[PDB]
Amino acid sequence: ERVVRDSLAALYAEEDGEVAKVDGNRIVVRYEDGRLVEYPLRRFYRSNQGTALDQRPRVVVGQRVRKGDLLADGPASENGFLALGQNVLVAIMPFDGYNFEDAIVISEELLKRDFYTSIHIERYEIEARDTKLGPERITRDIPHLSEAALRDLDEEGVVRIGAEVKPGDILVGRTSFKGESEPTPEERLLRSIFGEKARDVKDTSLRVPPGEGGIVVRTVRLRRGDPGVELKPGVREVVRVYVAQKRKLQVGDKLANRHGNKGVVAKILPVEDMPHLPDGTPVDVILNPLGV
Amino acid sequence: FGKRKGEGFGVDKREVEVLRRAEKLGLVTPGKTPEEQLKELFLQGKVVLYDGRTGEPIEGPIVVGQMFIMKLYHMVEDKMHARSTGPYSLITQQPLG
Amino acid sequence: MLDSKLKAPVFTVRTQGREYGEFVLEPLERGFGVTLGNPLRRILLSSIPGTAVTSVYIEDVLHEFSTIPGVKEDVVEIILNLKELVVRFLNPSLQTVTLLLKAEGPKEVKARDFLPVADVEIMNPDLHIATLEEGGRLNMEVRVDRGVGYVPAEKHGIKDRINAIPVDAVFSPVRRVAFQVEDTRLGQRTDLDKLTLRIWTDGSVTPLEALNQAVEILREHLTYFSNPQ
Amino acid sequence: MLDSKLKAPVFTVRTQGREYGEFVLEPLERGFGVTLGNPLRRILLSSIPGTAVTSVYIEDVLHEFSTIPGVKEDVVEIILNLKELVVRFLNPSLQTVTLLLKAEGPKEVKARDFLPVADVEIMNPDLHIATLEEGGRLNMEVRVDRGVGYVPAEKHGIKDRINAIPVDAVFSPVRRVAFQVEDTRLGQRTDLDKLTLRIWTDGSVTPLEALNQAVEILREHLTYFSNPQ
Amino acid sequence: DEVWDALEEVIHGKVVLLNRAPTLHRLGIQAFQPVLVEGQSIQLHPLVCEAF
Amino acid sequence: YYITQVRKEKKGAGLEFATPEEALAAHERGEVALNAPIKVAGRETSVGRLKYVFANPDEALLAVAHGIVDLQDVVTVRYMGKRLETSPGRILFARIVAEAVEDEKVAWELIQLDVPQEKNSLKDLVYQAFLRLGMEKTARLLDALKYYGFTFSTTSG
Amino acid sequence: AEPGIDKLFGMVDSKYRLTVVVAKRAQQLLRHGFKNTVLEPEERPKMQTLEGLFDDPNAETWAMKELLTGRLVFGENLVPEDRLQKEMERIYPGE
Repeated sequence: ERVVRDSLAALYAEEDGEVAKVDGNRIVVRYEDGRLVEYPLRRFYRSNQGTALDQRPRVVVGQRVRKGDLLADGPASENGFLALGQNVLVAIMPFDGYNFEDAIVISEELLKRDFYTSIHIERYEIEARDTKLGPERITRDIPHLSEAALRDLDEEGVVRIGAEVKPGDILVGRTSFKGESEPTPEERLLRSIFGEKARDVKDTSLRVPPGEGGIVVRTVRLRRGDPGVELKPGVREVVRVYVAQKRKLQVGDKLANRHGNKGVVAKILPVEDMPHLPDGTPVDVILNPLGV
Repeated sequence: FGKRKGEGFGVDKREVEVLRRAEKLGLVTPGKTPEEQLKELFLQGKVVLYDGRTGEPIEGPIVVGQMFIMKLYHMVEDKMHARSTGPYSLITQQPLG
Repeated sequence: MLDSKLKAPVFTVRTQGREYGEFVLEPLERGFGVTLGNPLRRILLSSIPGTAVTSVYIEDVLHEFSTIPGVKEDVVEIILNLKELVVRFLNPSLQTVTLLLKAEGPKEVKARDFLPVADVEIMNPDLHIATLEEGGRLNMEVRVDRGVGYVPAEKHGIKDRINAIPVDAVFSPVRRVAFQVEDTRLGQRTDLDKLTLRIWTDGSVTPLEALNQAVEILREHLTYFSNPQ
Repeated sequence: MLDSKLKAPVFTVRTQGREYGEFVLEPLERGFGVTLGNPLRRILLSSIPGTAVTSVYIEDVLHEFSTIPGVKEDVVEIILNLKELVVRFLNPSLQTVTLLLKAEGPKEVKARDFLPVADVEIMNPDLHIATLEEGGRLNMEVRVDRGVGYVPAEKHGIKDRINAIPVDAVFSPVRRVAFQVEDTRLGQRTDLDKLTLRIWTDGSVTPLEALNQAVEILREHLTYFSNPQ
Repeated sequence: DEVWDALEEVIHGKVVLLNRAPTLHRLGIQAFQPVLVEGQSIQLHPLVCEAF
Repeated sequence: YYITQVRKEKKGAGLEFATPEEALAAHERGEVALNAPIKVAGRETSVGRLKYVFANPDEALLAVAHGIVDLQDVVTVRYMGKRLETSPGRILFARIVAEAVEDEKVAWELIQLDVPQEKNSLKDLVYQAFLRLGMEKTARLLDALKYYGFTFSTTSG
Repeated sequence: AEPGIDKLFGMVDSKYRLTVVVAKRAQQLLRHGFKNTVLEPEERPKMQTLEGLFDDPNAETWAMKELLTGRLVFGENLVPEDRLQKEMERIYPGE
């Protein structure tokens, strides 16, 4: 309790009052002294190590608050209490090796319910350098073979909001100039056989790396007419794309209890067949005794 | 277990096979009725679980409960890396990405 | 009939609504409550068809991580509060149906708000969706699909309108199942297995229709043991 | 039929002698191998009627723990060899057939010395029961029944003659029932099991014969869920 | 998804090596015949964890 | 381990059965009463070892399936040419390996089913399996142990 | 593990020669086309999307299944250095 209020995350209420407005973004509280402050709430802001800091109001419309009581829960505050996980029923015995040394089994059910989901955010970036071989454009053009891969790009250049960029997809379009300083013989005849007139440029477009990439969420740009920024020399403009994903609980992840049972998930079991209680209730996790 | 006597049922033909292997073990006082046999076995913290695959039980009480399990954060290292071929340093000609 | 066959399990049921039901079935030969309480408990928990929110759409929303201005919830606390919803189609041909809704003002939109569809009965009348303040606009479409099992949204990813958003979706109606092979007594030999099932459920499908489809699939499966090779 | 349907279970068989048989079956949906396996297993060892020496009476022997003069074996070792005997009866009218035997002098009594009863045949001919010597007398009766499974002597304590001794009831023709659910791959999805169960049988009923018998009982059992009470 | 059935072939018979963090002895790098799996995770065998 | 073991229990009535005849009667019935256990100190044979005697190695196991015999309970069982006194479980283990290397006669020259299988005993069953038997076949036993190993253990409770 | 690896290890004076044999034998099995095999007709190497392995899967799953059956011959300096490849290229077609 003293952790969520002191660690700043959950937005408390100063002086007593009633709740006036309640957006998913603002909680203009009404103080019983004619005052009504607007309490902005970071929607889905990015953390330094990527986790999220999305806040959520916990007060109805027209409520008479108690000085010092959460109006909105911080990131992991259930309700003013430092909540960094879930209470799952744990059975503790050995399973056909699935929990072999220090590995844990997770009841598929746990995901049927949006339990262990986490919302992480990755920030992809890229620059339009001014190379002496010519200025690196940032157009919606990818020279060689398709348009089927241009959809998401939508707007000329940057990718359109709400587009699940599958790993390997174009996140932003960019063009650099091919040769170190010269064209090429074999590649001269070639391009001519099928249309010598071809953008003798290159595709150095910022793509998502092997691993993952989800649904875009926000894109920044600092092109010409720089407001109050400090781009760097060699940089014509810096385009930012923010991608976010719901990372459910898949094998490989390491869930752990505040005592040390530092383990990693090795098998998601379909509820169908995992240890069940005399009545209808099964267990969600399972733990080896050999470690205690 | 209170609701058991109410909802309309009693201890399985499974809910006892366990108790024997329990009394033989040495957890539940022999003689004492099944009913009071499970409590003494519940108050040790364990309960009679059945295998979700065979319907048959797990010969022997298996302590269960509610533990607070947090999900630990991933480092860039945990990410899986796979490199067939790729970039190569300038000086030191040893691969890199 | 008089004996043995007239001693054949007396199938009795017990149901109020479609949310619950117990199914005694005694007597039974030594260790059958197991040999039947289980296979079933399994098939029931996954292999029965239902229907859940598949794809959602929001008036002025782009991505599933935005915040409709005027609504208390986040879009990620609205499409998660939909999975709680339970519809009950009426005829096979309804693999899919879409339920609109158009509200405003300071009201607590409830599942009773969805603009009605023939063939479909929302048994979830009081489930809370969102909370609109003064001057809110929560216009939203919501697809409902019939299916089976559990399939990550990420797994199907259906796009009605480009701005639409998919949601994870469990299809099993059954919400619990168990069995208790209590030894029943009836004169000649007391090793009487009194099997009795008890299936809970969202309502989408009754308990008795369930314990039927169940025992049907399994009868439909014991069939693949005919032509050796 | 072509794809998914004709992608129905490939019931492969391999039956060696009247003892070994390996029945394969796949593909099957997630966790189904493990759903059918077990039942057939708890069944093949619990509801399969058979024949076996349950009751044995001796000439002058009144107690279970003794020895007979001119008899190498002992009262608990001879009635043991009988537990290894395998016979057979024709129609339902038979429920218990007491076999007769009486030998003397230098002879090695075997399951062939009994008097050939009509509706009953001994699948166990050259079964060695004992080795007689001079001055050694032996005359016994062996009540053969038709139960299901393994019944403890104490459990029933037969009561033919007043000096008779119970025999542990070994009514399951099958010696053991093994099964495994290895993983298999067929197209898009690979999370499919490959249910395989091997069955050991004394020769009373063919392994494959037992199967059919098995699945039957389990099927004729699902109808038990029919008259709502 | 048709390609995936080719990788399923370009690995038949073949093997790959797996080295532990601090390789302490020959036994710290062991061959293994690959089986194609699902996930961001190499699946090992209980009996070998004793080696590495 | 678990599977290969033998329980021990109560001792009220002074028993050392290996001698008297009325040490079976009033004693066996006493097992029917609340005085004589199935795992009792009468050195030679406890009443439990008198109750069940199984012909073929198999019978030794159906008895466990049918609620008649624990795997950790002392029992009399006749294997290959000898009246053996061992738990039904030790007679199982004796087979797992015996099947990991079909040769059922050598598959007995190297296993000490005289005690619980710790980690040091097996290690041996193996080193010795490797030496005697074959290397390939051995690995077969090695998972053959990695199976039941991971099996019983879960129902072990 | 590997079928008859025991005999394999048991047919050479050095665990290391059995390693050299198969590899080098694996070479010429692909090199000179997949038909330098001392066995084939019936029961020999086979994969499973069809029975395909009859053509060209793992070169050394052959070199190993060949040597197991006493058909091959290897020594310290059995057959001359240059003419060996010459004739072997003469008898086996498939390029």
